[PDB]
Amino acid sequence: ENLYFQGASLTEIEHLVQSVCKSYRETCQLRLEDLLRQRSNIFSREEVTGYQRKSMWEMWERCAHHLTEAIQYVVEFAKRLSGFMELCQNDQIVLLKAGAMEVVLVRMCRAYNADNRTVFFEGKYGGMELFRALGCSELISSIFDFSHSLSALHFSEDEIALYTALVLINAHRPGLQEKRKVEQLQYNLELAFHHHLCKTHRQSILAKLPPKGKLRSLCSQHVERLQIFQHLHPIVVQAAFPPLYKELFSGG
Amino acid sequence: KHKILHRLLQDS
Ligand SMILES: CCS(=O)(=O)c1ccc([C@@H](NC(=O)Cc2ccccc2)C(=O)Nc2ccc(C(O)(C(F)(F)F)C(F)(F)F)cc2)cc1
Ligand code: NA
Repeated sequence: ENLYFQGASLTEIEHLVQSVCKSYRETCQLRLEDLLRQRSNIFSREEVTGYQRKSMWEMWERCAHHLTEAIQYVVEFAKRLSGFMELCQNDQIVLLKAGAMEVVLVRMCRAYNADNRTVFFEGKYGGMELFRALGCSELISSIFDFSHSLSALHFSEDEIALYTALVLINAHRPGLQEKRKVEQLQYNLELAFHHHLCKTHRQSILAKLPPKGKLRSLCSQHVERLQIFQHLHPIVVQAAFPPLYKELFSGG
Repeated sequence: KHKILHRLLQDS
């Protein structure tokens, strides 16, 4: 089915670095240059107050829509990733259900400005106080802390490409039918990422990457807070949340 | 019972 489902040579690993970086560039959603340029465009005190005055349900709906748009780009990234389309549909869905939000959380560090602790949201940069109407302050503060910690690594776009391919191709996800195929694809993607770090003298980031439990905790907290919101506003979730978001986080 | 992933995966 795929060359990367077996042992790959050094030349094949070099090809894989290029393929993963290309897949990421083509599906990155927003250009890094565009996010950096917009750092000076910050919501005013008046604009922050307006977001704070929004209802809890209208703010949840807006955030669920923005997350779903980000997730759609991650699904396209997965489809372009060498080997992913050669996995069975059961496994593609297991990997995306478990990993799409983790990839969005990693990609989000590009949109996070560590200098003033702001994130790009709806056209300008705002701090965690922008999201106060959601009623999930611990989860927002945890996402901002995570972005802050990844921002301190000064990732290049190629490092995010290779790190997110690995976040997605995780042979430990429960439910995989072709586990040995995913294990080999994961091994080759790990070699591609580590080869790139070695070549660019960036192997020092390996001990600094967050543990898997960190991404798991963030995803667990998101599903828990969604369950709380859904109990409060069940018809908002049924009637106005995106179908893809419900498929990933509220069992359809 | 929303199933969108199957659609996105099969759409070429
Ligand atoms: C993730 C891929 S990338 O880095 O290219 C990239 C980053 C940020 C956005 C940003 N684009 C918009 O807003 C859409 C737009 C833009 C202009 C006008 C109107 C509309 C975006 O979607 N932000 C954004 C932040 C934070 C969230 C949280 O849900 C979370 F939990 F993820 F942090 C929130 F809770 F903070 F809200 C959710 C969404 C999009 C892509
Ligand atoms: Na950043």
